[PDB]
Amino acid sequence: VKRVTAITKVEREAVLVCELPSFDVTDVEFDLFRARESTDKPLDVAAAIAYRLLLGSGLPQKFGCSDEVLLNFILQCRKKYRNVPYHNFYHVVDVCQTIHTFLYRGNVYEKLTELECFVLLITALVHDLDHMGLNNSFYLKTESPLGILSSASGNTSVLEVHHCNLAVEILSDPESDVFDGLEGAERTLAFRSMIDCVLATDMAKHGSALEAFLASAADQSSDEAAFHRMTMEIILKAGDISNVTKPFDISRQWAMAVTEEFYRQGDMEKERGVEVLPMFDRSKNMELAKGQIGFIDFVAAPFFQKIVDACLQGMQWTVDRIKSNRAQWERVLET
Ligand SMILES: COc1ccc(C2=NN(C(C)C)C(=O)[C@@H]3CC=CC[C@H]23)cc1-c1ccc(C(=O)N2CC[C@@H](O)C2)cc1
Ligand SMILES: [Mg+2]
Ligand SMILES: [Zn+2]
Repeated sequence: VKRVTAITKVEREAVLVCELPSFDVTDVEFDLFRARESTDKPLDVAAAIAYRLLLGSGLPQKFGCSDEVLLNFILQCRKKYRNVPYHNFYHVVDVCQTIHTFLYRGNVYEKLTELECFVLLITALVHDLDHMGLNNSFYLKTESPLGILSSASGNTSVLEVHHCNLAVEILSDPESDVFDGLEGAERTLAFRSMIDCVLATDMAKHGSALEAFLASAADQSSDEAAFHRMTMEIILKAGDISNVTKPFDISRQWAMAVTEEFYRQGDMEKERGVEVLPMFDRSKNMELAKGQIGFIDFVAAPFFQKIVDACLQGMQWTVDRIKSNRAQWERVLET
């Protein structure tokens, strides 16, 4: 909860010169991999996508966040992502872009206030800060120093509490405080809801978040504040597991990257003497198809179909695309 090094004029100018013609950052078919390949500075192009998405929405303007404070914030986030195969700055820009499509192509903006929409798009960019490509189980199973601190401290969401700490750190500088235009009660809601949503991305809480959302949607008018809170949690979670809702070739590129992080975690566990689950073990697997089908069947397809049928009807395309992708992997297996 303290200062960071100031963003410079030159760093800002390097983002502002990126052009992006022939991309539409609001479209469900937008391809971040093609955007990255189109230029020799893919980190500047990724920052420009986030900047143009947020400014194009009208939300920072509504809530007192200047163009310069928004760009500073995006660049402070970028500096705190690591060179890891999947949980990097590209993943969080992808989640931000995807949530924009759920809100404005899927019409989920009808269920939320404008302030809640602004907090969601901002939260997407902080939600994995300083991720080291290792999950909560790694830290606890191996007695790594952060696992010892979680054990002594109480909380088992090692990663997600860390991400929240760093978000608070970035927002402590007035030059990058995107919530500085909010007054009293609203500023408090913004921080509380950002923290709640990030803490809800721990997949150990996947089942309990889903059930609380479906219960709150069953009678919305009985408790409106609860329904709003849970809708924000469920949309960030949906963005976070959205790789299987994309055009097949895009979906496959994401799957390759996360698979490599799984294997590297297994390698590090084996080296520290722990007996690894076979999903994380290079020596126990071959092609991607069977694992993507398993992820779809046991996690993503029931999640998306349940939230769509419960009240998010405008997001039907996600279920259709998941089914299409699953059929493509199944054809790979059958041949
Ligand atoms: C698109 O693929 C994925 C997306 C998110 C995840 C995640 N799983 N999970 C749990 C469900 C295990 C997370 O906690 C991650 C962190 C936050 C949200 C979701 C993340 C896993 C896969 C996943 C990774 C690898 C395979 C796979 O095919 N493998 C992995 C190794 C071998 O079994 C082949 C399948 C699914
Ligand atoms: Mg995460
Ligand atoms: Zn994530």
